[PDB]
Amino acid sequence: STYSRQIKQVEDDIQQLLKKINELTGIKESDTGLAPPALWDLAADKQTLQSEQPLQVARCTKIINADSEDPKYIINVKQFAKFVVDLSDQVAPTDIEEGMRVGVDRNKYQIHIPLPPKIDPTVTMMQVEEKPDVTYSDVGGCKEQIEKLREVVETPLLHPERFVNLGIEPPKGVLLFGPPGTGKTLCARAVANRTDACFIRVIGSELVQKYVGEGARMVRELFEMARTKKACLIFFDEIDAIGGARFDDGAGGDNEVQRTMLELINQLDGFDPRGNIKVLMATNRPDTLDPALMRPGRLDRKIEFSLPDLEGRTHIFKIHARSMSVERDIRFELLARLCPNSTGAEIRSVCTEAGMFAIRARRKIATEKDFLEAVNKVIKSYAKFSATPRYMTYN
Amino acid sequence: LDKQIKEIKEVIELPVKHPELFEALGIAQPKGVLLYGPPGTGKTLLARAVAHHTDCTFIRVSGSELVQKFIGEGARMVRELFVMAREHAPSIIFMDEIDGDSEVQRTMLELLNQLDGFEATKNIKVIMATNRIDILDSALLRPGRIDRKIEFPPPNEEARLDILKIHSRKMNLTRGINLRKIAELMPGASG
Amino acid sequence: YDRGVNTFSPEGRLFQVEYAIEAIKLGSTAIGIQTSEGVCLAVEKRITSPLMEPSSIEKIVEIDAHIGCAMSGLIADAKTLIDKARVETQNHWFTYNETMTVESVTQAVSNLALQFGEEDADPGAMSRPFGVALLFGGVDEKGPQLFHMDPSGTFVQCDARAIGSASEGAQSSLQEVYHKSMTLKEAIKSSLIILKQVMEEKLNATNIELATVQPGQNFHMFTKEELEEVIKDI
Amino acid sequence: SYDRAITVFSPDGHLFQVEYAQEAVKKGSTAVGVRGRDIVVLGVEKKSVAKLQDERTVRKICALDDNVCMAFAGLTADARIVINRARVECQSHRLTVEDPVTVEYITRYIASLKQRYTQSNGRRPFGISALIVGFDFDGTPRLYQTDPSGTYHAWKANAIGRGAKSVREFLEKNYTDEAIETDDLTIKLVIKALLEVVQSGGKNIELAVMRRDQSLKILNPEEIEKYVAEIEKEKEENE
Amino acid sequence: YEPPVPTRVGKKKKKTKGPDAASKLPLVTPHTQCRLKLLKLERIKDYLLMEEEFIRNQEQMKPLEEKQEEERSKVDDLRGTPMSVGTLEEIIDDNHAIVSTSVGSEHYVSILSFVDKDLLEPGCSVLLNHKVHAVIGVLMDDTDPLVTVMKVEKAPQETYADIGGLDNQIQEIKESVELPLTHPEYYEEMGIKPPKGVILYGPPGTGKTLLAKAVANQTSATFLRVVGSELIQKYLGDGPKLVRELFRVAEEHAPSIVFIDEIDAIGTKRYDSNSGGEREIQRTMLELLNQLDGFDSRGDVKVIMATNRIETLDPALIRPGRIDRKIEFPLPDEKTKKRIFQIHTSRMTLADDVTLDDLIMAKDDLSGADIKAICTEAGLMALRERRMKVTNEDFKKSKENVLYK
Ligand SMILES: Nc1ncnc2c1ncn2[C@@H]1O[C@H](COP(=O)(O)OP(=O)(O)OP(=O)(O)O)[C@@H](O)[C@H]1O
Ligand SMILES: Nc1ncnc2c1ncn2[C@@H]1O[C@H](COP(=O)(O)OP(=O)(O)OP(=O)(O)O)[C@@H](O)[C@H]1O
Ligand SMILES: Nc1ncnc2c1ncn2[C@@H]1O[C@H](COP(=O)(O)OP(=O)(O)O)[C@@H](O)[C@H]1O
Ligand SMILES: [Mg+2]
Ligand SMILES: [Mg+2]
Ligand SMILES: [Mg+2]
Repeated sequence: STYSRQIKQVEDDIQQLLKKINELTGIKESDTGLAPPALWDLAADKQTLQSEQPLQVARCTKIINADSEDPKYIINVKQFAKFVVDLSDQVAPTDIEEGMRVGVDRNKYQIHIPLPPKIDPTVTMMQVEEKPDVTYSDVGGCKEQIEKLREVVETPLLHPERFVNLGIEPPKGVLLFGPPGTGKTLCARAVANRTDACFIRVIGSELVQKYVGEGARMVRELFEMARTKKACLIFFDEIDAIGGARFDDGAGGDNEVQRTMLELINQLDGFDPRGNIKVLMATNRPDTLDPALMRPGRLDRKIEFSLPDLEGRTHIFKIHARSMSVERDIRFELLARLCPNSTGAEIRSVCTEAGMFAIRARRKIATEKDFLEAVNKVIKSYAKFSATPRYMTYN
Repeated sequence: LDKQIKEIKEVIELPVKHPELFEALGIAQPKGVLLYGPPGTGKTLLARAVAHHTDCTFIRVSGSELVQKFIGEGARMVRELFVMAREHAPSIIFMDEIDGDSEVQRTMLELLNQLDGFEATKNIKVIMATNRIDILDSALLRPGRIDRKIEFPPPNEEARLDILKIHSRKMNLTRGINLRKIAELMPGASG
Repeated sequence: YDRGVNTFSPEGRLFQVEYAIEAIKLGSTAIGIQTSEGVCLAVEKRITSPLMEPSSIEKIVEIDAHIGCAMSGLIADAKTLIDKARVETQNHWFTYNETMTVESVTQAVSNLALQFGEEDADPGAMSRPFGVALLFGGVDEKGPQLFHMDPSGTFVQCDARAIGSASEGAQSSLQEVYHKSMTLKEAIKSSLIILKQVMEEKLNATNIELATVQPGQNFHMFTKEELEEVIKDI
Repeated sequence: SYDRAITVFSPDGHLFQVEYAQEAVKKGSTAVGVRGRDIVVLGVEKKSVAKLQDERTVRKICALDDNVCMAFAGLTADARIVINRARVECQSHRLTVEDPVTVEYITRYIASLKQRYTQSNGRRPFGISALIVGFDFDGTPRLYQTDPSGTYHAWKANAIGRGAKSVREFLEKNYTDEAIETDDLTIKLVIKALLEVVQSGGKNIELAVMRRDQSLKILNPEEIEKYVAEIEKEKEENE
Repeated sequence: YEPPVPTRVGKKKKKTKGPDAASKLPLVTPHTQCRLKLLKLERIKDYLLMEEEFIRNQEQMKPLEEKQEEERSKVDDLRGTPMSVGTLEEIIDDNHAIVSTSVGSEHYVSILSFVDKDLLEPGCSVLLNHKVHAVIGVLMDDTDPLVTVMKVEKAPQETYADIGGLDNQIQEIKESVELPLTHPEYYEEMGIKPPKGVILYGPPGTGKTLLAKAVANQTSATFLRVVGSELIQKYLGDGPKLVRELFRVAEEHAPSIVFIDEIDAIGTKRYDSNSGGEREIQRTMLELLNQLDGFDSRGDVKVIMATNRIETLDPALIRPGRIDRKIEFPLPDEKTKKRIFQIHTSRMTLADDVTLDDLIMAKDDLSGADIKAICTEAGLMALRERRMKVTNEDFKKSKENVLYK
């Protein structure tokens, strides 16, 4: 307390200093999206505002007299107008093709720069940019499943040399199916963490849209954007939202959604080659999927995430009880035997609830009795709401 | 509807004008009223009358997509109207069920759930008008949801005379019209 | 549901038969060992409350004086199978004046399994498989014999078979300890060692059952004093 | 005839109809049975006691025979069928073996009857659990409990119904040889067990007793109220 | 020609939002007023004196054109007026992007240096120069009307003390929505993440919404309340879109508690306004499956669900990992009924002839809602008769109104 008076004097002087420092340094405000003044190259911006002129985005439609020395280009300037223009002197004639987006000026509308194809911002955000914090070491009881998943979606990209030499075309699709909590998305999250190619996450509910032809359109732009990369991965979590089997119920039952599935089926295996995309589908209801989608060439590998066995459940218990402050003699083999048909999600809850019984008792170490009570609360007491009994019939 | 006027007054007028009466009594102020009866019995007439007499803004929520631009450009959930209701407090939010499941009764639940304890501003009452009370969802019929249910029976011989007297005042009537006989000539009729 | 009881999976599995097999993993662990000196049957009672009398939990059943059965899974379902076994036996004795072979007794009980149906069945016919695995053990002309039965009606002679919740763990331990030429005392001791390691509780003379069928001797239920003698070692 | 498999195996290996029947037991009134030295005791919570209800007709404690009686917990209509079926077999056993039925035998038959309804076409399982008490021919007190699956066990003291878990926890801690030394102490143990879930008190307690070489005796409310005062009196001196 | 190659990794904005910016002063430890804290604070003060002297010297000999007020005054000149509000379509390069004006016309413009490049994502609202349409700022999007509706601005006045009889129910909900925030050390020392989700189920009027009101009263996290019937939309895909947007707002306001009250109403109620039938509801359900436990990493978002019909829910929705705890809310017993009656009559002025014991057995299946409705109506009877004291006759006439008719 003898320094309480001296603390506030230097604290207030400090707070006055930051307020003083920010006065000369600047960076106050940001509501208009202003960068800190240390990054202001105002000399270049003034030149940029003059030397670099703005360019209107237009789409080339038809090239007239491409063979001759006077090739005229018809452009569609979005909602503005249509113009027959010629190329600029700084762009090669072979760099502009019909149907591609171009940048045109506001005076003579001459094409100045070819542009990337238009892609829905929603589809762009569907690509993964921060890899998840899940590795293959966090998945227990899925050894054989994981090798099959890696050798299709991870190995060919990592070491492509061992497939071209033998004339091998690796499978370009994997379907992960199993009851909820079995680890379908967990293994996919492990794939994204390890993969170095582009990973796109698609949820089947994201492909359901208000207007007619959107879900097919978003699939088209999804694969169009995936094809602009040397290697790509598309994850379709809960494909059964749009992957349901086609049917005719008199009325237009699920006609629009079926078209979205048909477009996805067309991109996977149609007239045109798909590219270097390896798709990954996860669903807890594989019985509802369309037969054409469940066909090799679209879903070549069908990896089943069945309920873990005794060895697998013991492995999952160790994974989730790795960081627990457990006792010395916790019989995890016994715990795995007390939940015969239990998902890995239940085992995680058992581990979490086991520490909850100890935290409730103000104990810093969870005994084996807490895990025994956790199994009764999770595996037994919560067995009324278990999704396993109904979903094993679907898988 | 003298009995109905008194019933709706203690539920919509007293909480707005005199919140201290309920605080002294130790009861929560009413927030949901249900007016049920045959069509044309005056449910909308009374609900509008209270809002006119207590200076409470009267908002009719028909669920029409024509008025959706005024409620808000979002239009995803019906509680977006609460922004306009708070700005005009005290407010009376009225939905009439013309009579799938009833959207008016669905809107009742969404508005009543917000008004339970999740609404900060007070003096926002809500009313439903329905033809029958036995068709209501069990969620609305649950005690504590609707604070008072007011019945609007078809006018009897004396009430029909009062209604006949009210509307005939807007006409050039010859002296000596026996409106009592005319009321007797309309058994089981609405207002 | 839409599915009937007699429905085949796309993999050729009878759905109700496989589901009844999963019921055994919820039952108590039973260990049976076949030895030239006799057949030993061990099972855990799984006491769930101190007030419950352990004597009432009969999971080893005298089928006859020369054959005994250990049960795991749904105990209530095994009563029908046990009663038929105790009726089929003493029916062979009535007609042939001899003790039925252990294989024949297991075969007769096995025929009861899969005799379940929904339509075109007798009023007394069963509706679902028997979710209990049986471990028949006894002595006959072929000497001591141990047979394992499953809800699928598949019976097979086993040198040392463990059924129940810890069947996977106990069977692996059984293979590490079983040799063809050993004594019954080792078989009893080894079964108790394996059981003690797999039980949730602590092994004592009141939460387990031990049965032996020796040649010459009859089916014998191990008492508490007899159980304490072998438990006191391990 | 209706020949349909009501009870079938779930993919996990569970008989859901059996489990659902056990859930109906957990909705019934709490029945408590304590097996003493020379007396066996059945205590049943009377749920809600309407003053206009004839307490004689609504009785969860019924006598299958002169030496065996049981208290149930679950669907009242389902139990009466089991009681009548057991009562008929009590007389059939008596005419054949010329000896009153043992507590094992009537418990075994009821449990076997329960299991038959979990494996028969067109029949749903019985949704009741029974607390069978009585005396054998050698005078040994016996208490048995059956569940809708068809399993039966002998218990020193057990509870079935909505408050079974709490009472059985209470019975695990208080059931000692001293606590069953006399008939009065055995009676008080049931009331202490019943009062753990019964809220109002002795008004919602229906207690019936059976002594060796004696018929089932239903305790009058004044006798129960007399006992409740003793536990209340004994509570003060222990504080 | 070759396509421009961006130097920034990815096309999304920086995840961090609303930081201390340049004022991220270090966490000096300990907080106790002792010498080394004074010593630590002095070092912070010293470097500021060094920083203050250095910055002043540079600006002193900086050209008159290059000044802190001059450069900011210049920045307005480059921005100009008015500042057109557009939409970012694609980030071609670090200083180049495609933007679209409100008229639907796209322009390939240059992003100026002074714009916060870390705030730029496709679909964001950008500020463009009126003449050259160059990106000259990012408009902080105002709070959406949908954001305001979910957010409970004022905490409800119902506390845990106003809940009677739900001791175990209150305790379980605290360890999943209250204890992890107030005392996160208990979980960290134990090595377990808190229980992920919680659902409150039971008969109507048992206190499911009341416990959430108590939770919202004593929480430091943002509380978002959504009724399950609000997730049924009039158009295809907006159901999944609303669920996706609801959990996006929760992620922005982290830590947050999302209360999906009456979750079963999404399926147990069928409306003709919902264009897609049960199939669109299933797609909405699958979207909610992804949000509760899916591919996307979840921040400090706690989910509370309430339903009086838990048997009608999809079991995959309430599976562990999504909803870890299933708290049951039983009908009140004798002890709880008396507590609820004392809770709702505490502010009342009861008469000497009114006994709560008789009112306990008004009905066998009596819930907390019935008890509160009995009291509220009983007071209304006294208000009709112009009285402040509630009599037994007032309560007697109360039971025949709420419980019967
Ligand atoms: N094999 C496993 N090993 C370790 N943890 C597992 C395993 N399987 C599941 N889990 C745990 O259970 C959780 C369940 O989520 P997960 O994404 O794996 O489910 P899912 O199989 O995709 O289910 P759903 O069909 O409902 O989408 C995981 O987040 C993880 O913590
Ligand atoms: N256990 C209780 N203790 C105190 N008050 C209670 C209790 N249960 C209910 N209440 C009162 O009942 C009122 C209405 O009930 P509430 O809104 O909590 O119902 P609920 O259990 O969420 O059911 P539902 O949404 O299915 O109708 C609450 O505002 C509260 O005052
Ligand atoms: N009791 C009444 N007294 C006077 N006018 C009435 C009465 N009931 C109905 N009306 C007349 O009927 C018209 C419409 O009635 P309305 O209140 O819309 O019926 P509802 O109650 O079914 O909504 C009103 O313009 C009103 O003048
Ligand atoms: Mg998943
Ligand atoms: Mg009308
Ligand atoms: Mg509610």
